[PDB]
Amino acid sequence: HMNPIVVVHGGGAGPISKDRKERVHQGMVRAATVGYGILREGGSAVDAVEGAVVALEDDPEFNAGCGSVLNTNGEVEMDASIMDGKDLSAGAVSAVQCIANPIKLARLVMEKTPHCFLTDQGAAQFAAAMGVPEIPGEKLVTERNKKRLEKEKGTVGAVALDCKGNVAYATSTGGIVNKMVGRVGDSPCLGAGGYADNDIGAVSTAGHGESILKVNLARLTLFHIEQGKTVEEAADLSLGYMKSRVKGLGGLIVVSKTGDWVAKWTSTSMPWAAAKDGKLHFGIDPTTITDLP
Amino acid sequence: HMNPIVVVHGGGAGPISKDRKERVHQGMVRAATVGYGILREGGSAVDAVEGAVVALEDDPEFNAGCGSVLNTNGEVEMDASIMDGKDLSAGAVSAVQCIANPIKLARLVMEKTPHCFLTDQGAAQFAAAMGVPEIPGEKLVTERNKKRLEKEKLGTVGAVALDCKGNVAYATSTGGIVNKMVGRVGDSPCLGAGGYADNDIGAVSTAGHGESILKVNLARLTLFHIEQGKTVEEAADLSLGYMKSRVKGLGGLIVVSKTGDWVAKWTSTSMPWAAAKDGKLHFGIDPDDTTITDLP
Ligand code: NA
Ligand code: NA
Ligand code: NA
Ligand code: NA
Repeated sequence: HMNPIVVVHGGGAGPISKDRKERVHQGMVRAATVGYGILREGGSAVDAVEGAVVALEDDPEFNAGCGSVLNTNGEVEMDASIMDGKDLSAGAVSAVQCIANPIKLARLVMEKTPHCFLTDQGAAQFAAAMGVPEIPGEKLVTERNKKRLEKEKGTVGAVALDCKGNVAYATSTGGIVNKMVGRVGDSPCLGAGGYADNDIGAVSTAGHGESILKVNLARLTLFHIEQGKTVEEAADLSLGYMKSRVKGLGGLIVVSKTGDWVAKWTSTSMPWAAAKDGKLHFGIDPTTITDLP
Repeated sequence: HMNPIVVVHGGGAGPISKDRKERVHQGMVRAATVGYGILREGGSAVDAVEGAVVALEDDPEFNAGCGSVLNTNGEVEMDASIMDGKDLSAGAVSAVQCIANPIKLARLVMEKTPHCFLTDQGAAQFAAAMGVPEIPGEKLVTERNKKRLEKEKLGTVGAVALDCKGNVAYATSTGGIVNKMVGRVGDSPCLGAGGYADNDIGAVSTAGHGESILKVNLARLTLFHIEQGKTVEEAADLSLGYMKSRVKGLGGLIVVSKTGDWVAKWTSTSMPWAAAKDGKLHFGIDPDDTTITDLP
């Protein structure tokens, strides 16, 4: 049976402060530890990517759940998706509010409806049927995010391969700062924000949402592998095309069916981390290979 | 410069009794002929697919705009998207209510905003801001679909086009499926799934079970194949082939390559479709019941 792997990513975004890397690092390391621990007891791929995306949602440092950017009204609106590479089962929520873990809600859509995607008010309806807690907007808005906005006036993801050779992906975000109300970016859109398939691999993406959607980056990446490119070569084709075709920047993380993995990005910085073989590989900048504490 | 062409379709579901067949064939002819009228008259492939689908939305016999299927909670929530192959420029909307024409809001999303996709409350407010009229919910509603939602206690409309300047586009629009959960979103607004447009390959607009079409990203898979060497019909067959086996989904698509070539195919029992090219109307519902007239 396969040796399991988890890869995580924060945003494929701008350059970070020298002091705050410390802080961002430990965010990647932590969510990846939650993912690799899960695989380390025969959790499934969906378990790992969800608990890993769960970690970063909870973390007010990352642009997802608590920590989400604000829309044009000072308000957090959230998208996410999760996908099962064996049978292509999937779940996604878009433009949801007053909840803590949009990724946990995306799994609930997937596991307990015959639908794959719920939006806005029907998505709240679904959450409360599932007895998901309402929290105050305040509890998701950093003092920080209000400043990022008023000047103008991040994504998190995970891929894993488990003990049985299943792949999966999770991606969650608060979107782009100042976005129109009800703007949906790539995150809850299969093939854009992520894709996962046992006959190929899994991908979660980050960066400019409209650009990712337009070139179908996640599924695109995996086409290149399907043609026998390396996971390195594949991700260099998709992001390079995204740049030359739509002037969009981003980054991505991928695991192929046989367990090869990479983080590549064309933006300034894509914070990432990976666990495989009791060893952890951490970076923010264009990499520590280190024991699993 | 190329010979312009539009292809239009309706839902990809089951058997259709002869009495409904006629108005459906009727409406598909208005759609093909409206879109073509724009292409003949110098217009863009984006303009032209916007054309074919507004006719399909305003026409009651098709699950998009007027005559959209009802969600579990007796309301209309509509999905639409539109793409320009020129630059891959796109606009989209999900869970829109109480407007006549979702595809127009979608194009307004491609042109008037920095985004490609708005939904529900957000999409309603942009529609206020662009001067989209706020039309009472019940006029979208129809007895056929009232009967149907009652009995439950499915349709999509689309077009692709090639223009006389070489450019390609698709538009897709839907009400979803019968007794869907509130705020359910299917394939029809998701680029790569409910449709894909790329001047360097061609354009495709899908029909059928939204959830499957999303799982396999049906429209972009037909294109990958057309890139690889496959003819439009082989690519149709194979992508359509894979949704059936891998995820046990049925549906359809229309496609039109950057070379002039077009096809319409389905794995559902039926799919109302018409193409217009070189001064003729093509149409059909069930496999090779092909009839061609001359289009004035
Ligand atoms: Na967070
Ligand atoms: Na990002
Ligand atoms: Na209609
Ligand atoms: Na349909």
